[PDB]
Amino acid sequence: QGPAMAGNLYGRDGAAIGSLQKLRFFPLAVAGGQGARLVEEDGRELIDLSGAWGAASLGYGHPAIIEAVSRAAANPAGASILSASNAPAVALAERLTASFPRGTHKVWFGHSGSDANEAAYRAITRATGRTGVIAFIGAYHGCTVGSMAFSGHSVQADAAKADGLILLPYPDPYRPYQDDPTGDAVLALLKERLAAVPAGSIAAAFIEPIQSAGGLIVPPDGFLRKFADICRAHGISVVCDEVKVGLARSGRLHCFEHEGFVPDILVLGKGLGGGLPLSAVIAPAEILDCASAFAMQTLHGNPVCAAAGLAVLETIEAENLTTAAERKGKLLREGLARLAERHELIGDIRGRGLACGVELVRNRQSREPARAETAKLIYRAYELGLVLYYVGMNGNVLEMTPPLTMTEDEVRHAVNLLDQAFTELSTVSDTLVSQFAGW
Amino acid sequence: QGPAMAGNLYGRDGAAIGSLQKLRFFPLAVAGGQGARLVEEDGRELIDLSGAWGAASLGYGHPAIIEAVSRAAANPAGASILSASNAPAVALAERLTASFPRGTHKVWFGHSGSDANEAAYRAITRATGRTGVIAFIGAYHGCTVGSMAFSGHSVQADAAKADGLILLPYPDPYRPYQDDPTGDAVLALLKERLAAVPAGSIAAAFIEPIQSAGGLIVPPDGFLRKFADICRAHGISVVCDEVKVGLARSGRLHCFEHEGFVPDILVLGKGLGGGLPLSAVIAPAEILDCASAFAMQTLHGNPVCAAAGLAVLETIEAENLTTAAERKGKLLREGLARLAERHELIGDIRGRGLACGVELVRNRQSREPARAETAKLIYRAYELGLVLYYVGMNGNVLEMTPPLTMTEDEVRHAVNLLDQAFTELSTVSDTLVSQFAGW
Ligand SMILES: */C(=N\[C@@H]1CCCCNC1=O)c1c(COP(=O)(O)O)cnc(C)c1O
Ligand SMILES: */C(=N\[C@@H]1CCCCNC1=O)c1c(COP(=O)(O)O)cnc(C)c1O
Repeated sequence: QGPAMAGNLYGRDGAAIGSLQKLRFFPLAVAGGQGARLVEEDGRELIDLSGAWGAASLGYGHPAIIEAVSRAAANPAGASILSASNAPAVALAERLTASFPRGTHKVWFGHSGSDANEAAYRAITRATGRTGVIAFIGAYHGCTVGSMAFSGHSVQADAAKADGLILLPYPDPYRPYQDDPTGDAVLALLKERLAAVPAGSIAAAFIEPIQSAGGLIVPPDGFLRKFADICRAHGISVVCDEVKVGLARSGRLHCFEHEGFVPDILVLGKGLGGGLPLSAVIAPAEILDCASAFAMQTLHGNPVCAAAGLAVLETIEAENLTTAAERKGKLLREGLARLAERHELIGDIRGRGLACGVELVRNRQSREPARAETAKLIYRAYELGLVLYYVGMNGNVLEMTPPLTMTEDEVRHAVNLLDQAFTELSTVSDTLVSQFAGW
Repeated sequence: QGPAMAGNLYGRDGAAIGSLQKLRFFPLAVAGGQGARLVEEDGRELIDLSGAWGAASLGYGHPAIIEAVSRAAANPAGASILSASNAPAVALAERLTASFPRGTHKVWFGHSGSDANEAAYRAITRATGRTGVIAFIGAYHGCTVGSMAFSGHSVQADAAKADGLILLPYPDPYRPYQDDPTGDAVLALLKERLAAVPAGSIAAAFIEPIQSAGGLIVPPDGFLRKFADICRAHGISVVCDEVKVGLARSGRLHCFEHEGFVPDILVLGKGLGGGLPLSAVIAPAEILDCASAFAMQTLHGNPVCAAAGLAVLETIEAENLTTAAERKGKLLREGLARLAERHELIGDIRGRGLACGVELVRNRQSREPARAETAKLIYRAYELGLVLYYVGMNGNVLEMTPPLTMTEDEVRHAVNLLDQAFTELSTVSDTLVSQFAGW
């Protein structure tokens, strides 16, 4: 790399910021954003089908986010919820509880999905005395020591795991455990694992209602309701992690609304803040009131980020974004089915609303994953003006989680750009794509 | 509590937000802020001597924070540093490295002091193979599982601790370990503890250059330089946690500038974001480049919070805030010495710049701590229109960490309000103050 490429924004990023937190697939180097488009240092525009991993729920520069953040910065109700009550945080907590099936639940605020899942686990173990926990292989609950302890994805494979962690296979309709498409075999497994440990010893069960980093996997019909029944028969708290697929994105406000059960605890994050760091736990009062000064960080519940979160909730109502996500997700999956009529690499199209996955395979009969082709496809897409990433334990699932405010015209254009990327993925050399580590 | 007090902002906070993250001393209930003043729901103004635990470095509604946050919200360079480079984060990383003694160091971004200390520990252990760590009793490095593992304060007393943690007494001039005012006894202790464990087994040593939650303790002259010499003789990385006392507050830009040594790693947070969630690690490249996709959260390096951090650094230069903090801290400690000529409860006045502590005792000869009187004093202060909190393992140290932009006139008025609070602390009943748990 010569001095011009070293001196550009991507080169500067390599010299100034450590690799420790990087997850890079192509040399995306951003200086601005407007609507559903990113703008690079050189001025090139790109359509963002990733929506910053679902964080950009209202896109970039939405008037309701500008209004809220500018107003709170000019007259901030202090900087915290720890040693003061503040008006924006309390208003946000009452709006979140009103959205969840009155009187029984309170809120905890954090910065991230990692800190929220960690606080939910510590609180249950403090309040019940129980130390064990159930979660899934492929599950992504965070990237801190406390949240990696009950995760199951490759990012957390070398982390220290909780005492009494029971890790189960997540039932995948495309690759079913024990060749049982229903998931009943995973339920029977859970019952056997509970019998090998002392009774009443499990505090909690963490579940994603659609596994995202694990592969954009929607579980079989009725599995999650049956799983939640088992847990309730053993006195185990059911924690629904909606950090990625929550808050209108599924075509219902809360993803569990598709699944015929109500969890004990709901965890929120990513698009809750609209581009600012904001997470929440909605839990029984007895769980969140078992201690004080116990799980706290100084800027938790700051009024700037709370104002952004109130703007996201208000805009979901005012712009009818739950219905929009349902309608636009149908249009996107219809487009992708037309591409599958010519591109044999597409093996499966799945998801809910504007949480969509397309699984790439070397052959439709064998279902053998196509990792190398997936990495080149998204590189070619980036060259053509479209940003998307891949997920899954085999690296072969394209993920689409656009801003909820993406237009229909933008959805159609993105499908057309993807068609070209499928046709021309082999134009990206082996040597170029190997400069990006991915996951 | 009747329905009017239940329906006010503090009552609403009790019904909607769990106690789990609360650290409350009096019923402070904020709806706005301007300069160094908070405004409650009812419209009452208070002068904020806590500066939101040091987070409000530029006070409330500072024009440079309004400009930066409003500009970035209207044209945001995406939402993250993980899967994209972005211009505000890279500019902030280059400004932070330029401030630290060229070529050798890079940056990691987080949301909090907790996540920054955790990432520094994981990175060293990954890059060196070493698992052991040195820290201090009373040390506060965070409130997450990964950061509590090498903390020493009462908040973290029941947390799981790292394998190979060596916890040492922090040398306090007012209460010296082994009756040695120099701290040489703590240095000799460290040498013995290193001899009982395998050679080259310690990864890191974490130190606060002024212990804040531990009691606003400035260590004896030359201790920290000698400690850093020992660590370097054993190949141990020296991590200086300046989350609380960093970035101009001590009267030097970096607190270690008072102490005659340069650390290997510098950790920053709190006032770095000016009221938004922002932390940083400045570390050798080989430490931060040992892995990718390793310590990452989705909103890390978001452009709104990075723009706020660039505004804090720029304002420290433009308003000459390092010199201001030195000058105003002298004025504050001179005022407090005048109060000690009439209020026998004051046993010691200490600190650097605008990081000040006043230790309250039942008798000046015995030095017996005065916990109950300290809790009533800050309650009375709150009634009179002044916000401050207490710290220390014995609950008897008043902490003052005001906005760097507090005026001299505001400092004098705050001293006058404190004089009245000392005179009238006994007017706060036992039953009233016991409704607030504190720490
Ligand atoms: C977020 N999951 C990952 C995060 C890192 C980037 C790769 N893409 C993903 O979608 C997440 C979290 C953790 O939230 P945090 O990153 O803000 O700490 C927790 N739970 C779920 C389900 C997800 O997706
Ligand atoms: C911050 N310390 C505590 C934080 C909780 C409120 C009580 N007052 C204090 O000053 C801190 C941290 C942790 O940063 P975080 O709260 O943003 O996670 C880490 N290191 C130091 C030295 C301090 O003070």
